[PDB]
Amino acid sequence: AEVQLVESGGGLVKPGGSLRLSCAASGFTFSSYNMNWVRQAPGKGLEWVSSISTSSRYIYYADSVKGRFTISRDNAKNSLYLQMNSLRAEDTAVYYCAREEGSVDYGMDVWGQGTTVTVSSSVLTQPPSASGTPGQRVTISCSGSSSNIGSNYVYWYQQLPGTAPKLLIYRNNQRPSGVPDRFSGSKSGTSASLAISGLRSEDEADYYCAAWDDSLSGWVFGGGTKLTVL
Amino acid sequence: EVQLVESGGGLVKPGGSLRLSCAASGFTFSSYNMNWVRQAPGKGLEWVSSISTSSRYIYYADSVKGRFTISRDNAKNSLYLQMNSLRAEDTAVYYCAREEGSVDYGMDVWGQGTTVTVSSSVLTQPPSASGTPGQRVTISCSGSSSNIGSNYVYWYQQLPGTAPKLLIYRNNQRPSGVPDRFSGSKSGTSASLAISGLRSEDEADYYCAAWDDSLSGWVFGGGTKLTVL
Amino acid sequence: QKTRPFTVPNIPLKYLSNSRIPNPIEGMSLSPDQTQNVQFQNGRCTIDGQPLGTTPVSVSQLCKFRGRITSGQRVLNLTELDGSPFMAFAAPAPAGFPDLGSCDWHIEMSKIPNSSTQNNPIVTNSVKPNSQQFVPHLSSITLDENVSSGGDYIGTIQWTSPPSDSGGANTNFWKIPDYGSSLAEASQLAPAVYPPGFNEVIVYFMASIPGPNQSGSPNLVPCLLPQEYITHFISEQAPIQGEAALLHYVDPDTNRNLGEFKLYPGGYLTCVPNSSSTGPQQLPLDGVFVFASWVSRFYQLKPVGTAGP
Amino acid sequence: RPFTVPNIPLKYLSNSRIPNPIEGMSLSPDQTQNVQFQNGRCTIDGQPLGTTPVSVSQLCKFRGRITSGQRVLNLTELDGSPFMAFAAPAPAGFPDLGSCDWHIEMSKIPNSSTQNNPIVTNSVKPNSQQFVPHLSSITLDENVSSGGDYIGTIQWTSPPSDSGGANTNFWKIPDYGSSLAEASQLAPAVYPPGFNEVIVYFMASIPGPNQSGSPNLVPCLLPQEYITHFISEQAPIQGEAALLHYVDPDTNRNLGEFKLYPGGYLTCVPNSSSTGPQQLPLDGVFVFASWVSRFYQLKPVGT
Repeated sequence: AEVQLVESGGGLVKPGGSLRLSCAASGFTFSSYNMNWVRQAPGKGLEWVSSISTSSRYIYYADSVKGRFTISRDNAKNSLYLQMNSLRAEDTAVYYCAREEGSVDYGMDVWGQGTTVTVSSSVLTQPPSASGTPGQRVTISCSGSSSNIGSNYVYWYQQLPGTAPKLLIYRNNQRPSGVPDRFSGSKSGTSASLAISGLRSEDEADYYCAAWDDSLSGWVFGGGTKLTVL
Repeated sequence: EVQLVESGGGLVKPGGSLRLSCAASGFTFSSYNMNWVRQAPGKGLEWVSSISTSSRYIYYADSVKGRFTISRDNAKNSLYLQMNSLRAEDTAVYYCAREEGSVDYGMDVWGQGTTVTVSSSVLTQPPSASGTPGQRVTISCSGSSSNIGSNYVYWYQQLPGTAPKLLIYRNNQRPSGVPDRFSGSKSGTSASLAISGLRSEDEADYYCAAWDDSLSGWVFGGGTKLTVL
Repeated sequence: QKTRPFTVPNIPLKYLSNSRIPNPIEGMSLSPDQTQNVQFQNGRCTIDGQPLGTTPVSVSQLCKFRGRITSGQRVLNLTELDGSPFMAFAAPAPAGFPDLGSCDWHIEMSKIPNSSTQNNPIVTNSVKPNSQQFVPHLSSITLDENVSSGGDYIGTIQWTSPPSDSGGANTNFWKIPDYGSSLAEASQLAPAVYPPGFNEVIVYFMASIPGPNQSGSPNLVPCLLPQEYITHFISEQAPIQGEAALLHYVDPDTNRNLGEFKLYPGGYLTCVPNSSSTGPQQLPLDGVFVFASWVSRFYQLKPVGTAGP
Repeated sequence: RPFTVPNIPLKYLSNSRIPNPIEGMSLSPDQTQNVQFQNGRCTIDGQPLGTTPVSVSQLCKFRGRITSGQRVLNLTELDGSPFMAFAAPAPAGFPDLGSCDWHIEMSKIPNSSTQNNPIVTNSVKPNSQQFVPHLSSITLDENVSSGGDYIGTIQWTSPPSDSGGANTNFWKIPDYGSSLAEASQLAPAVYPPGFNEVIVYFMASIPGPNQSGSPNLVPCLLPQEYITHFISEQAPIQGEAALLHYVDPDTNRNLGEFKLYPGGYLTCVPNSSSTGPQQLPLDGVFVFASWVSRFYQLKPVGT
């Protein structure tokens, strides 16, 4: 049981055309976990797409995708599907499938490699960059409104160069197993901030804060902070 | 002695106001629902309005909604109707009447009335009937789904000039003191009063009456003048 | 006008409580004399949510009492079921206080809260509600025996027997005890309920309490509304929109209408029996009462029943 | 069709495992601890689970036939219908008070007597082997003189026999009994859901001793009158949780935030480790606020 998500079906698609991505799971009983699709325009930030519960009872869509994409799962074939219709340049991204896991307040704890979709022939506010020196401490801040951070919990993902993101923080200030206590999260009002102490050069990564948004009834993300270590 | 006495009506003119009173004695005023029924000279009975014992339930006739408001003070043992913005159509004898539970809240007791003068029907009955003494005469009463079709038919007997008396409640029951010559019946949206063994003293104006669910009020026949030859 | 539409809980009658004892409803009955009146002080709620008499909100508070008693003595000084004081002219009796007339109450009660580690906490005793010291409206009743240990007792009527010192009268659950006072508006009893007229009779919901009676037959307590109905109205507080609420008794398997009933604002249910030997007592118990429309006190109901082969 | 919660203050509502008034709220002693009650279980869209009955009048009751001079109670339904073991740990309303002895009172139905006391006392040990409600019978502690159709209740509880001196513990349920391929089909366990949230229990008192000499308190996940509402209303679920306010009915000041989950349980976030809903008044009312997320963050309850 190697716990694994693998996406496929990407490629070059014409504008106005359709495409159906798959996401094959192995190493964990698929039917017990909510699944998401998160996309990423190359070199831009994380955009949550769609969200589907264990028995497909709770299905959510991003507004930029409402009416055009369709999430489904076949629990028999350990599969998550994203049917994409009426495609356009805006949809060009790497598409990640990710698994919610309860022990970390259903944060996305296991991601796939992604599949690129090329169509051819933001709400949470973060500092765009931030820098520190080895040993020093830096605070990536992150500001929302009353319908996301004001109502819901803040999560922090970190992403090394050209790799899938990694759950850093859940429940505003808790860490998954394996996340060192240099990282600490905090939330007050419609704002949250991530604090990294004893900074090391491996911490060089983009850092994203996420929160549910009852206004949109879907997830919302920060623009991403590029932490640079010198 | 049980008695209602009405006052305060007389020779007003249009746009004006008039407060009628009605005085109860011989029974507990507070224990009784009360109505106003008016009667234009030579015309038929029109139910005006009705107030429940503790004033919780109040109903008006469609033609006085906006202008009349009923009220009671059970301490001073009186019923009131303050009539406002009166027109000529409001010219009648205004009777106050009491509903009696033992006859399904038929109006068992009426006062003598008070005349309001001003200058400057849904249930259908025969206008008249006649019978030779000892005959049987029947009077028909016909209405619609929202009255006779859903609710009990009552019958009032009004003697020459007199205030009315309840003849039949609950389609066919007879109050204490009504001969068995008078029987009543109802069928679908229609009803009929039957007087057998006709007597000269039976000469009167007969009315049928039912609650109409649409109007949310009482509704009366046009009245049948029975002539005894 | 206020217009929030009227609803009756959508559960079959089999599954609901009596509102005078906390026991499931076993049937519907007419009163032995279908003209007689009742003055139950439980099961008394207007259909717009205003409880009368001593009617509590919950089955858990029904046919129950609570008071202090000093050890050695027989006088129970009542409070409300939650401990809070019952003032001596606040009502006919504390909320949920039993209202079963014409019977001895044989009660069971325990000290509350629990303080014990061994032994049986239950004390049995009895009341004679027709006795002179039965003054719940003055906040005290007198038990038949002494209570060895004094404290805060809460208890219930455990079984009933025909009423002693009554000339050999039988158990009669159609009557209520003598209690209450005219000396204050609040201490006055919820009023008698009479058949409205119109050939209509009052429909009662029957349940069983243990107890010997003079005929060796079911010991059945009548009430006017299932308690869950009463609790529903207290929550809903639907506006009364006519002098009578038309109800159909529905077979939910087919949503067939088994007959018309009028539900009056005062909190009681009537129908017109087909005949002197038929009536709602023949209906199935697994049916559901459904609001149909507001009507008149003059609405003429289709009769309920039949009897042949 | 719009989801609603009965507009009544908690002080006037009944426990849903014993038919007694609610005396307060509290947390389980281990706040991460799971429970698996068979009574007081109902989805908020109105499906009852386990042995849960509609009305308090059938809560914590049993009914069956027993032969004269014998100890074995053959269970029926409280109305005398036979008990079919179909998805059901026991008949409707049968007690789920595990880990204690049940000292019971019962009587014959219908009454046929013209004198004497009809009440019979007896006892049950639910940890005993012949305690097999799921297989339609439990064995009483004393013989019963007069056979017949008995309906009865738990009169008081005491610490459980043959447990090596264990205490009463109303967080547990009994063993309903099973045989080969005849397993009882229980209402599943309830879990704290994460997000700092602990389950709120509603406590009522039943008579009987315990080794600490303290009140005898039975927890439950909802008031019975909430369950009966749901069974009647069957309002569709429209969110991952229903957010509710515990509102002071006199002042409109709302006294705490709660998430009511589809599965029929309610949670809060406790303020400090000592505090929680224990300190809330009992005369507040629960009012549906809005549909919310798994991820809604509750303002914590306590001082």
